[PDB]
Amino acid sequence: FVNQHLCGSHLVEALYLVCGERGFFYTPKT
Amino acid sequence: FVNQHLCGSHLVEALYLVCGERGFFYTPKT
Amino acid sequence: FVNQHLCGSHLVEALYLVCGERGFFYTPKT
Amino acid sequence: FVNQHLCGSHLVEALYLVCGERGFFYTPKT
Amino acid sequence: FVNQHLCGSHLVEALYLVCGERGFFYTPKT
Amino acid sequence: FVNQHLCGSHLVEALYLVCGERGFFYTPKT
Amino acid sequence: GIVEQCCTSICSLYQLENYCN
Amino acid sequence: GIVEQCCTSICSLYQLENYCN
Amino acid sequence: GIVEQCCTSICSLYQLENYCN
Amino acid sequence: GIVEQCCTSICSLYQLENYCN
Amino acid sequence: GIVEQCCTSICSLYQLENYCN
Amino acid sequence: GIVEQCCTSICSLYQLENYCN
Ligand code: NI
Ligand code: NI
Repeated sequence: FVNQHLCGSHLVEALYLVCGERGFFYTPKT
Repeated sequence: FVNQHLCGSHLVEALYLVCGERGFFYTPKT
Repeated sequence: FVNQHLCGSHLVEALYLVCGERGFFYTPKT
Repeated sequence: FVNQHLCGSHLVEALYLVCGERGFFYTPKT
Repeated sequence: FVNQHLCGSHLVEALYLVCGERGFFYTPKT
Repeated sequence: FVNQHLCGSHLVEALYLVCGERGFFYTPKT
Repeated sequence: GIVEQCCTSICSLYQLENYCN
Repeated sequence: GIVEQCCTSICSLYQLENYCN
Repeated sequence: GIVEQCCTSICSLYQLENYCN
Repeated sequence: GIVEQCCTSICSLYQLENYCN
Repeated sequence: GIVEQCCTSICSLYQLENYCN
Repeated sequence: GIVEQCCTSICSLYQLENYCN
């Protein structure tokens, strides 16, 4: 797999693909 | 106006929209 | 709900979520 | 080559693609 | 964790994710 | 049809719409 | 409407231009 | 869960905030 | 307008709601 | 083909690499 | 190539059509 | 964190896997 440059909604997309189903936590810096 | 169906990647896009920098969890097994 | 930084297709996505079904007008500056 | 089905957020992405800066209306109740 | 269904634009997003700069082919008639 | 400014996943989206079904080759520079 | 033309049935990118501004 | 509330059934943008952090 | 504001600045879902039919 | 492997059935991210360049 | 042109410059759907199978 | 790294730098699908449930 290749490395990724991912901003905004595009990261959440990637998380969804990588995880499905297991689900994931989206946790940006405050 | 009745609400809409949100599944899969479309559901997590909508979570990103609503939650943004707060972050979120997507846990379909729950 | 959080504030949004939205460019290109990402704005139309947001409009679609917010509106459904009611529909919306996408009206960029000329 | 026969045409494709476009629904929901995918339909409005395609409208954005085709129309761009002209803008568009998405009115499913019509 | 069982795998997920990827169709249409969602399938080609996932191909882009996995392949990136290597590039890819999407050939549904095959 | 209007001209397009398209980066990342957004180009693959556009390719998918334009082509369906015929499929396409995504072929970035190395 | 567009949903019937493009979602229930199928439509071309040319049909989609019917809903430009 | 969210899939049942928002995918199988329908949910509002307000319901979606139930799954913020 | 709205399109430019969301992209160059920031906008709320409440502002976007003004563009619904 | 990919549609049968990944859409009709299910496939892993590893299977998807079968269609890289 | 096409990928770089659409991103750094602009491109038409007609240019994209050359990449269809 | 991960969100910032993928956007300002680069990240792998293997790093993303750490955020799965
Ligand atoms: Ni979809
Ligand atoms: Ni983008």
